[PDB]
Amino acid sequence: LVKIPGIIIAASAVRAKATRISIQCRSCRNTLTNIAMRPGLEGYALPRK
Amino acid sequence: AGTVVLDDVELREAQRDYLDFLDDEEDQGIYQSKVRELISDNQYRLIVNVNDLRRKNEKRANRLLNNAFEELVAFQRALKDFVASIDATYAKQYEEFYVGLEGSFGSKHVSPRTLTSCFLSCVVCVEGIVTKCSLVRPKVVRSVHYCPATKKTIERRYSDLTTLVAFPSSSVYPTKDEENNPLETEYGLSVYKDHQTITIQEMPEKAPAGQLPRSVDVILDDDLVDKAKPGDRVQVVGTYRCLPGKKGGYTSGTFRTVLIACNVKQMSKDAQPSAEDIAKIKKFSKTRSKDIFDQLAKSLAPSIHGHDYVKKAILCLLLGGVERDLENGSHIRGDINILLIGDPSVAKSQLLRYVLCTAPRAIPTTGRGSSGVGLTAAVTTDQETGERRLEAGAMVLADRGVVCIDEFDKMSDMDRTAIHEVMEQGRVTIAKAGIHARLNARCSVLAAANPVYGRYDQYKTPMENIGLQDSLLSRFDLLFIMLDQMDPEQDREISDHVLRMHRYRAPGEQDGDAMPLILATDDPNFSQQIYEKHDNLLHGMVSAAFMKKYIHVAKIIKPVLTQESATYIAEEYSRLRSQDSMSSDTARTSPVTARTLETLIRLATAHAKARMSKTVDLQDAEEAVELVQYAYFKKVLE
Amino acid sequence: AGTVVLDDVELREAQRDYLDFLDDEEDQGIYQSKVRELISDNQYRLIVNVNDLRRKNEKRANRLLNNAFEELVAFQRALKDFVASIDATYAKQYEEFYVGLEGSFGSKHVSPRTLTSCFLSCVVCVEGIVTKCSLVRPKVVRSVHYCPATKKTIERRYSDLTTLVAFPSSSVYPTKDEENNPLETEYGLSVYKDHQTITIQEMPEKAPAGQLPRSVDVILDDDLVDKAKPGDRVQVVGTYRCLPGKKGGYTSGTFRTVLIACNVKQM
Amino acid sequence: LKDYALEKEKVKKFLQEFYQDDELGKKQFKYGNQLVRLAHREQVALYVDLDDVAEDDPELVDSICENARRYAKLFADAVQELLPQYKEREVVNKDVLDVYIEHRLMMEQRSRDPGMVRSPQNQYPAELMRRFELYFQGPSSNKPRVIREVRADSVGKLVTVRGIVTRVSEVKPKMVVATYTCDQCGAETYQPIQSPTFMPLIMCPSQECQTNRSGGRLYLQTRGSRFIKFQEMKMQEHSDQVPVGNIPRSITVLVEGENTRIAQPGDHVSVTGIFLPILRTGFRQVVQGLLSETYLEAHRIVKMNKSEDLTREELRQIAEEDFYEKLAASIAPEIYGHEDVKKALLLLLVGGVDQSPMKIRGNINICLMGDPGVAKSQLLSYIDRLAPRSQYTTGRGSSGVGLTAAVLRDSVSGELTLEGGALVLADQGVCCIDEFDKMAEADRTAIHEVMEQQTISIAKAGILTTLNARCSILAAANPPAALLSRFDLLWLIQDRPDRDNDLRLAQHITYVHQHSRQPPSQFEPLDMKLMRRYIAMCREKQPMVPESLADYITAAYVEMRREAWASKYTSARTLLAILRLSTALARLRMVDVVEKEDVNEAIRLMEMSKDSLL
DNA sequence: AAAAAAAAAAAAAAAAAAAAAAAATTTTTTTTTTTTTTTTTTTTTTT
Ligand SMILES: Nc1ncnc2c1ncn2[C@@H]1O[C@H](COP(=O)(O)OP(=O)(O)O)[C@@H](O)[C@H]1O
Ligand SMILES: Nc1ncnc2c1ncn2[C@@H]1O[C@H](COP(=O)(O)OP(=O)(O)O)[C@@H](O)[C@H]1O
Ligand SMILES: [Mg+2]
Ligand SMILES: [Mg+2]
Ligand SMILES: [Zn+2]
Ligand SMILES: [Zn+2]
Repeated sequence: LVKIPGIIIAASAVRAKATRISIQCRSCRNTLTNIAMRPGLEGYALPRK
Repeated sequence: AGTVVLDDVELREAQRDYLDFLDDEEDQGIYQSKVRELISDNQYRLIVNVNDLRRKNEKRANRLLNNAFEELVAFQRALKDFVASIDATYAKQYEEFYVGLEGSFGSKHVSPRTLTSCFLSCVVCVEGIVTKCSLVRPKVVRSVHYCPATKKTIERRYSDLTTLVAFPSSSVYPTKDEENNPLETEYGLSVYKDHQTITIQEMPEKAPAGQLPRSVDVILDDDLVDKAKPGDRVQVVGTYRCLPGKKGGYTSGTFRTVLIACNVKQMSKDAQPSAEDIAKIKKFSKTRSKDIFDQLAKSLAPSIHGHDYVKKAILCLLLGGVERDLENGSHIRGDINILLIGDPSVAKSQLLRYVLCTAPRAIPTTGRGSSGVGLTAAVTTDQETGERRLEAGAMVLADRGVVCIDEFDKMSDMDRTAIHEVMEQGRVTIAKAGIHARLNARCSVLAAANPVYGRYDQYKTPMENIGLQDSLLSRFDLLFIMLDQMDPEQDREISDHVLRMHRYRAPGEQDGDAMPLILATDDPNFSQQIYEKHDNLLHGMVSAAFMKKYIHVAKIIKPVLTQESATYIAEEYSRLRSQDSMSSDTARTSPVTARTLETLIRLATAHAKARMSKTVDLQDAEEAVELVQYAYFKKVLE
Repeated sequence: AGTVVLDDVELREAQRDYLDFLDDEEDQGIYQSKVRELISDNQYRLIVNVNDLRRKNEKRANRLLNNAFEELVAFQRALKDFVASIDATYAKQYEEFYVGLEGSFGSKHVSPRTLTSCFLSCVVCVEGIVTKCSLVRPKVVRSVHYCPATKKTIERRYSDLTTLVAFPSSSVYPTKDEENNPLETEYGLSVYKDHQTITIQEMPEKAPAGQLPRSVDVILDDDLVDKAKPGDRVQVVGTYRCLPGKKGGYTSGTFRTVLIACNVKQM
Repeated sequence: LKDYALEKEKVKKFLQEFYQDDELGKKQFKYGNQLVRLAHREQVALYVDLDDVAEDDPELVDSICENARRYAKLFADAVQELLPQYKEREVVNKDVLDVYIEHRLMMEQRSRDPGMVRSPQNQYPAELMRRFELYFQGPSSNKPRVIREVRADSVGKLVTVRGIVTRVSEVKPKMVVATYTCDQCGAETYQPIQSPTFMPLIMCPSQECQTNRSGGRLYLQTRGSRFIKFQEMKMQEHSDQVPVGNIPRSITVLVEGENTRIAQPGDHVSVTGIFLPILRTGFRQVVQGLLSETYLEAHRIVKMNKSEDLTREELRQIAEEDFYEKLAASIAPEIYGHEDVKKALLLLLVGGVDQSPMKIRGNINICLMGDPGVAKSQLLSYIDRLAPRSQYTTGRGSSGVGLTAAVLRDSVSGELTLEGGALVLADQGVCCIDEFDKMAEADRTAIHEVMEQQTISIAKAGILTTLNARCSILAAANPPAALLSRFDLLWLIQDRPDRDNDLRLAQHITYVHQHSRQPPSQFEPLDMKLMRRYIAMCREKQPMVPESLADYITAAYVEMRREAWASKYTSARTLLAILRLSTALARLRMVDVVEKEDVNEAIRLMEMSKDSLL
């Protein structure tokens, strides 16, 4: 945890980051609802099987 | 076959509630009448007032505004069922019917800056300015194929999975038969729907001054594709959703959000206008057919005292003349141009703002605030297709409207010359090598100029006091020199009027409070009595709304000059050209050409329209003659 | 959705010809009377005499014999339409009306020995003795599920892909809702079909002396499951087809064959 | 869902037994004769008239309109099957493709084995052996649509649209059927092209190569392959049919075969054709689904209005001594007076006669300098509408690259092509330059060069060329050596008040405002169509100056030059102007020899134009 | 008629031929968007 002073020289538009996702299989259509995404700049590797 | 749904309690309840809401015979009948109207007009979208839905059923309103997709599906199923009940033959023509919304959205009425994640899957109403408007592409929803080898015909159905998970099998376009025979797609039998994507930006005036704009992407499906163009102010109501990405074993949390518009409406709700009102207008026209024009003129700008002839001319402008499109394609303009050249503080700017507030399609331009390409059309390159595109300017937008040019005198000679074609023939001819275009701008110009030296020096001729050339002045059909007369009696009149207007207070709404410095309440620009009550503090007067409606109805009428008025106007024009028409010590404020005869004809036609005459009679001709006589001459003192 | 045929000329012609044949009212109403009799008896399988079919339309007879599945489906559609025309409620009661064949098969009449791969996808009338039988098992043709969490009721359908390409999607039994809500199957509401497998061996008094006997596997379904027991000299009229193998990746090219019986007869 | 074999038989019946009296009441079997010519290879394109089709089978026309591409193919196949039974003699092998077709047919007959069943992929593609094209002339019942109104509901439909051509590419070779030759088997592979692109084949499918299990690589050939002339134009909405506050919309028309080289930029074109999509593969689409661009596959392009492409009484009116005055009066009748300026504009329309003994232009340049509100812009606009090839420039809206050319990124391939501005589009036509005196100095220099050299020498950074702008200039301005030295005629129009003249003008204008037409006169003014026809008939009537006129013309020139010298500008340009104006008058009179009356009228026009300056 | 021997059968155990099941992220590409630079065009200032 860090506390720093600065000045904001830009601010991107507000976009939608998923906190939960529901992934459905193409073959059997079964779902894997409510997969907890990590917070911040980070991605998720979908299950392969 | 797969997992079909046998019975669904929530869907059944929703469809029953929506069908009940749509069936209105024990109730007033608004929506039964609306469905009948759309049947008659051959449409497949119904605009349902969220206020009415909330009034008849609060639960359905909350459900529709908080979970829109399936709720709108149920509503559209109910709509199709109701349309089938009214008439099944028409219901069979269209595969589906759509439910657009309107009315007031409490917290769902947001700007592109305020349209955040919290409104995902909800119905939202966003008002903004269009920036980008892609091409209308056809999107295939049902493709017909033919196999020449086996003579078979096939139909492939593609579901609208814009925001739902889509698998490749859904989107596989077939090309070969089961045994690899070639398939030919039959375009005449396949089904395509128009699709477009636009961008809505936070309105520049409503957005915070400091920060950069915020925009939202809007998908318009069939029936909503060419409703908006870049630069327009529009209200889009629809579902704010998330767009699926593409197949991939890795993903960032980021999602691309859009708005699937269910209805789009113009900000120019004032650009468009009951039997009670129609009969009221008829009786108003019939009763006092002679002084109606004068009454309208006096009531035009109630907050400005005097300026009787100026207000008459402004009324003539708002009415406009009658264009003459000849058998050979020749064009004679019908609009009317007024130049208020005046001393400081004589209410010319206030007249401009009045016309801005009143007239439909009124564009405010300033001297140096709208230069060249910003004032007329322009040509640019897409920068993506490397192709040239037109961009409408102030006057192209104001086509069939009015342009209020404040501080017209202080426009560059370049811009003033560029405006000549718009003034005369009402069009902008612009070309770059790639693209040449002839845009229509049949606008009427209302200019507010101050004379050279600041204040009109009455010792010098009007030609000298007006720092404009005769070629430019001839463009303005009416030219009014508005002096700040130093008469103590008129000063008393003006001071009394001003102080009364400053003392006026709103009826009941206000009791001593301060005017406030918007999303909380419905946006007025998009919101859905012959005489005023004779308040003594305002009068010591036709109603604004009735004046608007009457002017709208009288604009369409097309009076035709009668031989008597033609002879009178011709004789008066000959005299006006003659030298005797101006005595000694009187100077012409603008040279008299055939443009002034056209001015006379247009003013007489405007008067006849004010009276709904259907014929421009000697009364109208004499009024136009008198106004021209007042406007085109000035008495210079020594 | 998916591909849906609109103008299948062959299917339309087959349906028209089969309905014309089943009309029979001017042709001394033989098959009209047979349809009425099965309606009264509460049956949903019509036995058609291939000799009469050939006499009426030799083209249709040859097409049916040489192309079993397509022509049988067309014939069943025509039979269902005819049953609806005579009595609609019975047609709605019974989803699919089957057609079995009977009569003189010139070359298609064979034994388990002479039944070679030349008869695949054809109508064969094979004689023999039932060497063994299997228990009558129910295969779910339409399952119904109820979700306590949402009170929803879904219904999944499984097609008869016995001798057709089948994928995991078609043969997955739902056990959760889209939100991972456990389901409960309504056995009473579900639709099952009885299915049995028998083995027909060449009759010993007909087989060549001193050689081992030739067998064939036969599949019986609803209304034909218990038509025979081991040791029955039965005549099975059916469609000879190759049974699909399991999803592999390497195939040896060997295909088990079987006879989908459309009719079973005893002495 | 219909029987396409039956439809093919119906179209065959129509083509074989349709007839009309197009030739002086003589039943000639129009489409039978066209088929004869097609078989003889004396005709490439066949235009089927859906009006003719509906004359007997309206429902067939409806089916065609609902699904044109399918029925286009059906008609093409019907014509293909019909050609052999109409063939009467041997084709002369017009071109290399004809040689290839005959070779392929000969060797197919050689290796026929008629009874043997051939694999479907073992035949010549139909499009590979056509040498003809079939297009539809839209039915008269179908009302023309609007580019904005032609939407997804019209996909695959035969729509007819009208508009202005804002751009057109140059005829390029587009491959229809790629051909390949193998390095092992000596058999030709074919690949018909339907997509905008394609992947060239690698291995050969020939039976011999498959049998031998050889590598069988094959090479793409531009020789045996089939191409078709390909043009891509952009049509634009007419101004009169755009929404109130909207800019006109543009549609991409694709022209192929004999329809190319018909429409050039600026033309008013009515295009009948099929509205079709183009799949948008490649782009990472925002919205899932088979979204596709759109275009108009052209079938029948016609020129409209000024772009358009006689009776004994017509010849009588031409021969009438007053024909010149009639033509001068019929120009912009709603504008009162200005008879002499009308005559001058008629002469500008007709032109002189170009001579290349050092090439001297035969164009006439006229500059109307005048006081405000004297019909200058009205006459400019009337000429713009009248002249078959014309452009109009008002002020600085179309300035710089709007008058000259510019380099623009092409689309069919992607590169720097040259797009012509107003002057280029007016080439061999007329440019009406209103508000001349206010134009920028660079544009004025460009007009100066155009008025004498007929060129535009651009040497900017991205461009270095010399455009051809052989356009007459009709300029307008308000109040000069810089213009009087250059312009052929400089006409001053001052509105001096006068009771009688103003009264007559007011009566004229009031009658115009009343009846939306000019007041009746002794003779009915001629329509724009008839005027354009007569102007064009005059253009190709080059007369010559006899040796007799030399002395008279020289005397007139020296006299007028003495007048100019004495008074407080005459040059060789004055005599050139007299010559070209006299030649224009002779053209109007339909004579091959310039006469004394021609020179007299030229000098009278010059004298009155100069008198206007005083 | 009863005892012993022979064999005949039934059932259980065992070993291959064919078929069926299980296990499976990382590297490279391209598209968009955004910024920088050049030249032409337009605008403004001074004489
Ligand atoms: N005749 C008048 N009647 C009413 N108000 C007037 C009149 N003359 C001046 N005023 C007041 O003086 C102010 C002048 O402002 P404005 O009209 O914007 O400038 P200008 O009069 O120079 O166009 C206005 O607020 C207006 O209320
Ligand atoms: N001699 C005339 N006869 C008829 N109408 C005229 C005549 N002169 C001018 N007009 C009318 O007056 C208007 C002004 O003419 P216009 O040509 O626009 O002015 P400019 O000459 O400055 O371009 C036009 O609408 C035109 O119809
Ligand atoms: Mg002001
Ligand atoms: Mg002009
Ligand atoms: Zn799965
Ligand atoms: Zn080869």
